[PDB]
Amino acid sequence: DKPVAHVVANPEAEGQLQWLSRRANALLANGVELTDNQLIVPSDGLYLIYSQVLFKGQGCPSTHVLLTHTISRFAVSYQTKVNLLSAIKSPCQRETPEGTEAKPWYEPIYLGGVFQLEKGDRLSAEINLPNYLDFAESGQVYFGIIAL
Repeated sequence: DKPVAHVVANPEAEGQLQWLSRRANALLANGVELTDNQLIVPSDGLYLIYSQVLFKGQGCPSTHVLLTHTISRFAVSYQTKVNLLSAIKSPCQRETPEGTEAKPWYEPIYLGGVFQLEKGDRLSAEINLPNYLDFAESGQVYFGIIAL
């Protein structure tokens, strides 16, 4: 029936965001393809597209870190890549004051919305700092689409 996918990050693929369809509560059906880490839609139509990432770090260093998460559309007809959904997070305000012990921080980001796509359009869900991802628990990093 509906083109659909819900793929999850490979917890073994450290330092990258490699999507898997091949897990206990993942899905990829009805014409959606996972090719070169992108979700490929099988037909023109409206799609709900969504993704979550979770970042974890230890303490706050001198360089101010900004975490980004973006879902982008490579429109096959126009050979162009456009951002559909995006967000930014700052885990730290100032450096961990020296002498004080660094505590782990956690930052989730969720993105989701409805978009008109064309057959063969390629969707990517990417982050700027993949090593910062946390895969320690299932359900924390995912990427999905639903044809409406």
